[PDB]
Amino acid sequence: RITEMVNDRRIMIQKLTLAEKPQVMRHVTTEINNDLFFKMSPVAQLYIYH
Amino acid sequence: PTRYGTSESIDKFKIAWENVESVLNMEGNDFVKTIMYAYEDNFPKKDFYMMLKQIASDGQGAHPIAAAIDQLRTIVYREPERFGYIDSVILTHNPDVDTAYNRFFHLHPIVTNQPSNTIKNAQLWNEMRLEQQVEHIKAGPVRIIGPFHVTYNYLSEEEDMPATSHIIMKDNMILNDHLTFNFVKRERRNNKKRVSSFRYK
Amino acid sequence: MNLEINNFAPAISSIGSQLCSLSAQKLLTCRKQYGNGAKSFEEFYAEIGGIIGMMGINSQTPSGIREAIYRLYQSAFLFGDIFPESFGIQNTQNIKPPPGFTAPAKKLEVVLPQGGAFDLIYNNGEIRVTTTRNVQAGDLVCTVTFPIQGSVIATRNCHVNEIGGQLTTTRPEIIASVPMPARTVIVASFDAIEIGYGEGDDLFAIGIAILSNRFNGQITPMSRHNYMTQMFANLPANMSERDSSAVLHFAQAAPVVLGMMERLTGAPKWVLDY
Amino acid sequence: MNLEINNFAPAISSIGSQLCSLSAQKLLTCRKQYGNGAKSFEEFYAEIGGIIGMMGINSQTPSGIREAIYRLYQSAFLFGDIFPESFGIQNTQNIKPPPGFTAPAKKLEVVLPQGGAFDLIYNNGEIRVTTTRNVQAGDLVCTVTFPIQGSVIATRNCHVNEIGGQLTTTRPEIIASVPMPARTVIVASFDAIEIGYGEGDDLFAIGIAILSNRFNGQITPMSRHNYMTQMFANLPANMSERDSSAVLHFAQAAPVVLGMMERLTGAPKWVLDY
Amino acid sequence: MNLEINNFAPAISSIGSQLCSLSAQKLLTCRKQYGNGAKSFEEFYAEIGGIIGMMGINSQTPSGIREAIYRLYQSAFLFGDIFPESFGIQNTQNIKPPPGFTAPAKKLEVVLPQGGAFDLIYNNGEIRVTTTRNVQAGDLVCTVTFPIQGSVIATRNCHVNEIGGQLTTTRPEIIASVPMPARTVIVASFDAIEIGYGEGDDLFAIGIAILSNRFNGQITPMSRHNYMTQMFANLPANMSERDSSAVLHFAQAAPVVLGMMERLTGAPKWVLDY
Amino acid sequence: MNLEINNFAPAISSIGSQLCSLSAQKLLTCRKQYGNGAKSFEEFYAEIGGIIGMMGINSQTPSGIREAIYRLYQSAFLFGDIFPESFGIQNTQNIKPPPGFTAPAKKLEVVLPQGGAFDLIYNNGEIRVTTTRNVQAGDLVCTVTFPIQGSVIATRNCHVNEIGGQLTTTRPEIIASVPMPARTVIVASFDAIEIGYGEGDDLFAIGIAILSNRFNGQITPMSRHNYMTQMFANLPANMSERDSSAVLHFAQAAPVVLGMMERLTGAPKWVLDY
Amino acid sequence: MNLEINNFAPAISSIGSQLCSLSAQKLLTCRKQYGNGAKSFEEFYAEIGGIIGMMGINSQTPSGIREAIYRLYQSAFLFGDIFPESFGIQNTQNIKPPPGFTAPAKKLEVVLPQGGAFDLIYNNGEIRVTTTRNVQAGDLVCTVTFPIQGSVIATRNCHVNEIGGQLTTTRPEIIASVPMPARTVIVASFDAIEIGYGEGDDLFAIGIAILSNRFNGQITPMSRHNYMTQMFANLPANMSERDSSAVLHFAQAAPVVLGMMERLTGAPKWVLDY
Amino acid sequence: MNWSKAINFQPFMLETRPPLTTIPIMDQLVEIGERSNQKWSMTDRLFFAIRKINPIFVTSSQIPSKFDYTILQMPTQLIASLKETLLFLAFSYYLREYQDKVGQMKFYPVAMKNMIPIVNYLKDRVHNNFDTTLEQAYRQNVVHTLSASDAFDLLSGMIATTRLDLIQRTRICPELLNVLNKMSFILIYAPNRPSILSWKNQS
Repeated sequence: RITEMVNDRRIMIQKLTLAEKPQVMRHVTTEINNDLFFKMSPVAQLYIYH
Repeated sequence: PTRYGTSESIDKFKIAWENVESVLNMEGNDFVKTIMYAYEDNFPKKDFYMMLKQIASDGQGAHPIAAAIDQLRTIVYREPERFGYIDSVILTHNPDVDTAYNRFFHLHPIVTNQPSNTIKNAQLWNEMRLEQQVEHIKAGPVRIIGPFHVTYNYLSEEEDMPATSHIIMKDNMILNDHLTFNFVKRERRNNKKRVSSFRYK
Repeated sequence: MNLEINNFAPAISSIGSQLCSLSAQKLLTCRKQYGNGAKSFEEFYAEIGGIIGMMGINSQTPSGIREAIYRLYQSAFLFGDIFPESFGIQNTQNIKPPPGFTAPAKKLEVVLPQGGAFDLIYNNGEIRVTTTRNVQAGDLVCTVTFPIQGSVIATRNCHVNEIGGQLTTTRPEIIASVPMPARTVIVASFDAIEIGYGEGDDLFAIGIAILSNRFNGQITPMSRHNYMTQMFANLPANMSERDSSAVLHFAQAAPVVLGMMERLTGAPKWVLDY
Repeated sequence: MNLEINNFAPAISSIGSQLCSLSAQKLLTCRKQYGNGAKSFEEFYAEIGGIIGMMGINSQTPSGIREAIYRLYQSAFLFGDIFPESFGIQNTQNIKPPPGFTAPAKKLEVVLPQGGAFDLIYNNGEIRVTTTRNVQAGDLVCTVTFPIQGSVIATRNCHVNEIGGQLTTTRPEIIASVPMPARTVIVASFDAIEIGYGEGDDLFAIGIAILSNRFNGQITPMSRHNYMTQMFANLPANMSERDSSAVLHFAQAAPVVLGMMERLTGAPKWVLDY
Repeated sequence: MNLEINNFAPAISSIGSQLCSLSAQKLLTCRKQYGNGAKSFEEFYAEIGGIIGMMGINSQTPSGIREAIYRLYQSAFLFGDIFPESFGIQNTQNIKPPPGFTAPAKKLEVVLPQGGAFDLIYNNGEIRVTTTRNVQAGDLVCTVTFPIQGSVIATRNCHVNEIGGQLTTTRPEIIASVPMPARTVIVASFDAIEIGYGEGDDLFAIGIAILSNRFNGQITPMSRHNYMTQMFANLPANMSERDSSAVLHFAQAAPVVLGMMERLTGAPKWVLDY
Repeated sequence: MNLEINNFAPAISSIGSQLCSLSAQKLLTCRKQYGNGAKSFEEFYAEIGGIIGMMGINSQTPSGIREAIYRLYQSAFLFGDIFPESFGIQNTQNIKPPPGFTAPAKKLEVVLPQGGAFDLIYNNGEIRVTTTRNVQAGDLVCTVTFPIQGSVIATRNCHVNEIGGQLTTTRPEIIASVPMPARTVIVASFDAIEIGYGEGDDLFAIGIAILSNRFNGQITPMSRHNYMTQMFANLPANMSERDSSAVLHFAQAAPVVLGMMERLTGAPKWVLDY
Repeated sequence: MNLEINNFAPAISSIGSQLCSLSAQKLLTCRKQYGNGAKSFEEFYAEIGGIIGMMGINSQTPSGIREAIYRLYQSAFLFGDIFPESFGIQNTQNIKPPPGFTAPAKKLEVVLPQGGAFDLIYNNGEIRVTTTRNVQAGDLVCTVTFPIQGSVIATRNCHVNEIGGQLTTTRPEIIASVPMPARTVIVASFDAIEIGYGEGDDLFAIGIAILSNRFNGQITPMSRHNYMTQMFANLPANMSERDSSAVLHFAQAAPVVLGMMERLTGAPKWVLDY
Repeated sequence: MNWSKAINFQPFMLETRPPLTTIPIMDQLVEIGERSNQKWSMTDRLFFAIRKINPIFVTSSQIPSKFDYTILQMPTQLIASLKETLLFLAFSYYLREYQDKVGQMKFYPVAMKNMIPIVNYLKDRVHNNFDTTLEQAYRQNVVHTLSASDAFDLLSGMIATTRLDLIQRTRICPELLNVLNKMSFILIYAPNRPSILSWKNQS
C-alpha cells in the first residue's frame, strides 16, 4: 500500500524478508466525510476572522 | 533574452541585483554608489537596472573569458582522463580483457563486455540490498552511469601494486567515490615475458 | 459472442466476486453518509469510494477497480488456456458458495425433434406447440436445454415428471399422454427459476456496453438472458456444479458492477451479500 | 518488401518510441538555446545532443542512438529473430497509448467484387466506378480494405451507413441505392483520416533511404502511404487496436527520427509529444 | 511586386527568423499568465511583451520589435541593398536550418510546351489537359516550375518518374505514354507539399497589409501562394537549397509575425520552433 | 555542372587540403587502435577519433570537419570572387606544392578539326579514326583538349612529336605521315597520366552524391573523369601551372574525404601525404 | 578447389587481418634498423621478427606467426569443425571495415544467354560479341557475374544504365539498342575495379604455392583472379555485404603475408593499413 | 553476427510472457501453485516427481508459466525415447539456475520430440521407494549405457541445434559449459582436431 501511492515522491522500501512478511500490525485510518463543515453558516465571518 | 525578462516576478529581483551591488562595493565606484543609495526614493533600483541593461545590450562587449570558457569546455569533453573524470564504470563477475591494449600494458582494467541493466547513479546501487544486487550481477555485467572522479596509476612490472578498495562489502556492496585504477606498463626490459593476473585478482 | 473459458475460472471468479462485493459495500456506506452540499455525489464517490484494499488489488481510484475488473474478466473468460490442467486440479485452496439463482424463467429455451412434426411458439413461462400430422402418444415433443428448477402448472395433453407439483429433473422432457389428431395443441406452464439473477437488470444493460467497448471483437451488447445462456453453453464440459455457479455469478456480477459504478444507485442483494 | 512482425512487437515499440521522443526533445532543447557564435549548429548538437539517460545506449553521441534505433527496428520488424538483451524490454509491465492518427486519406484503398461489373479510378479524396452491365440496387460495388474514420461528403447514387454525417463502421462498404443502366457513374467522397501521420514527410523520405541502405534485402525506398499499407497488411490478426497503434507509431517514427538526425530541423508533434 | 534580393539575404534572414521566434515565444509566455481583470489583453501585451537583451533592438516595448522587423525586411528583400551594421552579424556562413515546409500543393504551377497542343484546367490538387491535335507517345506534355515533393496518385494516360509511389525529382515532367488521338484528356494528381508553411494563414493576410501600407511602392496585398511564387522566382540562380530555405522562411515569417502582433492569438509551430 | 571559380582559389585550397589530410591521418591513427567489442566502429570514430589540432577550424567533431569542408568548397568553387580573410582564412602567397597527378588515361579527350574528313572511335588507351575521303600527309587529324603526359606506344600510319619515347608536349597533335586512300584507319595509343588521381574511386562515388545533395543547383553526380574535365575547363585563364594543381587537388579531395568520412575505410596516399 | 566457409568466418578474418597487419608493420621497422652488419637480413629478422602482445602466438619467432596463420586459414576456409581456442574470437561482436578494393577489372566475367545467338571473345578491358543470327533490339545479350564498379569508357551499338558516365548497378547488363543483322559486333569497355586488391601479385604467387603444399587436397596454385572468382562464388548467399569484404580481405592477406615472410621485401598498403 | 554471451538468449530457448494486461493475475495463480506442492526436482522421490511432469505443446509465446514446473514441446509427430526424455529433463533442470527472476519474461528450452507417451509409460510403473531419484535414473540409463558422443548427439537432436552448433555455442557462453558439466559432460579442445567428448567419471 505504501509503495503503490502515486504522488510527487518516489517511495522506496527494502524488500521484506521471507519470514518477516506475515508479521501483523495495527494501522487505524479514519473513515469520515469532511465536506459537511464547509457549508454556508451564519458565523462564517467569525471563522474567516479567527 | 530567451527567458525571465519583463514577465519575471518581483521575487527574482534579489538574485539579479546581487551582482550589481557587489560590483558597486569595490574600490573606485564610491561616487556612483553614494549617489545611487542616497536618492533611491526618486530613482529606484529597477529603473537603474533597466538602464544598465539597455546600456549593455547596445554593443557593450563581453569580457574575453566568456569565449575562452566556451572553447575550453569543448576540449574538456574530448579528453576526459586529462581532467580526472570517467563517464561510467562496469561492475562484473567475469571480465573480458580488450586485446588491443595488451600490446602496451601487461594488465589493464579495460574490458569490452556489453552491459545489461544500466543503473542511473551510484546512490541507487548503494541503497539497494545485497540479494537484489547479486541478482543483477548474475544476469550479466551491470553499468553505473554517473560521472566519477577517477585517478590512474601507471606502474612498472617490478613495483608492487598499491591496493584499491573499489567495492567495500562492509554491510552492502557500496561503491567508492574515488575508484583508483592500476596499469602496469610493458617495456623493452620485460616485453617477451608473460605476467600472471595473480596480484591483480 | 465468441469466448473461451479455461479451468482456472472458479479461482479467478472468487476474487472477482469478492472485489465486486467490497465495491458495492463501499458504495452503499458512502451513500448513507452523503450530506447535500456543494460537492456533487459523483465527486463525493470518486474521492473516498474507490479506495478498497485486499490481497492482490491495491488501487485507490474507481479507475483502479475498473481496471481490476477488466483484468479479471480477460483472464477468466477471454484468455485461451492459463496452465496445464493438472496444475489447477491439484489446487487445495477452497472457495465460498455463491447465492442461489433468482432469475424467473420466462423465455425458457427448448429444442424440437429432428422430425419437424411440431411448431413452437413462446409466451410468458409457457411453451405451446401444435402438431402438423398425427403422432402416437408417449414420445418426446420438447426438451429443455437451459437448466430450470421449480413448480409446474397448467399442463394440457402432456405429461411431465413431477411429485407434489415440483419438477424432479433439472431438464424436463415433455411427452404426449393421449393420442391426438393433427392441428392440436399441447401446453406447459412453469413457475420456475433459471440461471441468473433477476435484480439489477438496468445496471447490466449499461455495463455490458462498457465492457463490450473494450473487448469489441469478443463481446457485443445483448440481453441478459441471451448473455447468460451463451455463457452457460460455453462452459467447459468437465466441471462440478459448485464451480459453474461461481463462474456464472462472476460473469453476471462484472457487468452490473461496471454499470453501478456509472449510475450511482444501490447494488443488488446478490452482489452485495456474497 | 518482406518482413515478419514478431509476437512481442508492442514491447519493442514502446522502448523505441520513448527513445525517439527523448531524441526529439533533446534536439529541440538544444535548438532553442543555440546562440549564433563560433561553432555551427551541428557541432553544438553532436556534442551535448546525444547525452540521454536511458537503458540500452552504449554511447553519448548520435551514432549510439542511431545504432540503438537500428537494433530495435531489426528486432521488431525484420526477419531477424534477435532479442535486444540490453534494453528494458524484459521488465515492461505496461505501455502508454500512442497519439491518434492524423494522416489525411487522399488515396483510399478499395477492392472490387470478383464479378467485373465495375471499373475503378481515383481522385484527390474520392473514388468513382462505372457500371459495365445492369446492376440492381442493394449490392456491394466497393469496400475499403484500409481502415478509415471520418465524415462523408458528396455521395451520389449510393448509400453509406452513417448517422449525422459521421461514418458508423471503420471499413464502410459502398452499395448501390438506385437501379441504374450500364455506363452510369457513382462517386463517394470522404472527409476522413487513414492509419498514419501526415507531418514530417521529408524526414520520412530521407530516413527510409538511410534505413534501406543497411537492410537492402528487406526494405526498399517507397512512399509513406505504401509503407504504412504494407505494415498494416503484415500485422497479425490476433492484435488489439491499442497494440497495433503502438506498433505502427514506432514503425513510422523510426525513419522520421533517422532523417531528423541528418537534417537538424524541427520534429513533428506526434513524435515529440509521445 | 518588384524586389531585389542581395547575396547576403541568408544572413539577414537568420536574424529575422530568430527575432520572430523570440517575439512569438514571449507572446505565448505572456498569454499564459494573463490576469483576466479590468485591463484588456492588448494593454497587457503592450506593457510586458518586449525583448530586453537582443543587440539591434532599441526599445523594450513591442514597437521596437516591429521597427527591427521593418529594417530587416527592407534590407533583405527591398531595392536598398543596405547592410545593417546595427544588428551584429559575425559569420555570414553560419545559418541554423529552418523547419521543413508544410504547405499542401493545391494549385500546382505548370507551363505548357509552347507548341499550342494542349488545354490546361485546374482542380483541387490535380491538373488535366486535353489534346487539341494528334499526339504520339513519348513526348513532353507539362512541366512544373514550382518545386514540389511528395507522392503521386491517380496517374492516367501519362507517365512520371516514380519509385514506390514517391516522386523522384523535385520538378517532375509529364509525358504521354500511349498514342492518344481524338481530343482525349489526361490527368495527374499529386499528394505532395509545395514551398512555404500552410499554418497561420489568417495572420499572413492581416500582416501583408501592415507591411504593404509601409512599402506600398514595392509590396501589394495578395494571397500567400502568389507571394511565395514570386518570392521564389526572384531568388538568385547562384543560391543553394540551404540558403533559399532560410530566405523563404523569413519571407513568410515577417508578415505572419507582423499580423500576429496585431491580433494577439497564438503563433504557428513553424514560427515558434525555429 | 555550372560553377564560378574565384582567383583566390589556391589560398582556400591550401587550407582545405591540409584539413583533409589531417582528418585522414586521424582516421588512420584511431583505426589502428580499435579492438572488436560492444561499440561499433562508427561510435568509436565519433567519440575518441576526429580530434585534430588545426588553427581556423574550431571543431573536434566529424560533423565540424564536414561543414568546414562544405564552407571551404562553397567559397573556393561556387560563390564567385571572395577574399579569403573574410572567412578567417589567412591569404598567403607561400604555399606547398600538391602531389603529382597519378590518374591513368583511359578515355583521352580529342576534338576533330572541321570539315568532317574523319570519324573517331574510342578504345581502352587508344583513338582510331577512319578516313571518309582521301587525305595527304601533313595535316591535323586530332588534338587533345585535355592535357596529357606520358610515353607513346604503337603509333601506326601517323606521326607524333616525341624523343626517346616520351611526348614532348602536354597537348600532342596527331598528323598523318603518309597519304592514305580507301578508308583505312590510323591508331594512336599512349601510356600516359591525365589530370586527377586514380586511387579512391569508391569514395568519390559517394562523396559526389554527398556534396550534390547540398549544392544540387550547382553539382550533379557523375564519374571522376567528367568531374575533372569540367573543373579543368572552368579555371581562370591567367593563372600559373602551380596554382592550377593546388586548386584541382582540393577539387578532387573534398568528395573523396566526404566519402571516406561515411565509409570508415582507409584513405588514398595522395590525400594523406600532402 | 573445394572449400567450406563456416558461419564464423568474419570473426576469424578479423583476427587474421590484424595479425597480418601487425606482422607487416614489424618487417618495416626491421628494415629501417638493419645496419648492414655481419648478420644477413634473413638472420636479423628471425631473431627480432616476433609480434609482442598478441595472444594465441605461442612462439616469439616468425614460425609462430606462420603457425597461427595456418590455423586461422584452415579454420576459416577448409573445415567447419576446427575452431581455434587461444585467440580472442570471443569478443568479436563487431568488426572493422576493410580497405576498399583496388584490383582493376581487366578480364571481366560474363555469361551469355542460353540462345547461342552470340560469340564471346575477350580483350584487355573490353568485351565484344558477334551475332550468329539476326537479333531484335531491346534484349539481353550479356550480363556480368563478377561485381564491378566504375565509369564506362566506350559503348557502341549497345546501351547500359549509367548516369553522368558512372555505372548504376554493380552487375551491369548489356542490352542491344538497335536492330542489327548479318553477324554484327557490339563492343563495351569499362574503367572499373573488380573484387580484390591489385598490389602484391608477386607475393601472392609465392604464397599460394606455400599455402597449397600443405592443403594439396583442397587448394591448388592459380592466379589471383581465379582465386577471387572461386572464393566469391563459394560465399553463402544470405550474408551481409560488409562481412563478405572481411572474408575476401583475409583470403588474400594470408597468401600475401606468407609470401612476404619468405621474400623480405616491403608490404602492400592494403595489408599494412588495416 | 547473431550471437550472445547470455544463456537465456541462445537459439534453442524460447521467451514467453503472458498478455501485458493479465500479468498481475497470473502472479496470484503462481502463489496458489506454490501453496500446493507444484514443483519437480532431480532430488525428490521419483514417485512424487513423475506426478508433476506434464509437458505442453506450445502454439504461441503468450502463455503463463512457472519456473519450477513448466516444460515445453512444439507440435510434432515424432516420438521420443526414455534416454532422450531423461537428457531433456536433466538439461531443463540444470538450465533453470540462470533463469531471470526479476523480469516479467521467462525462457525455456523446447522439446523437438513428444515426451508425453514416455512420461505416461514411466508413471504407470513406478513404485514408492524412498531412495530412487530422477538423477539416479538419469545416471543408470544415460551415463552407464551410452558413450558421451552418442548422448551428446541425442541431446543435440532433442533441441533444434545440430551437434556442431552446440560445440560452437559452448565456447561463447560459459554458463552453457557449466550446465553441461552438471550433466556430467567433459569437453577437450586440441589444435587441428574436432572436439572429443567424455563422461566426468572416466576423466
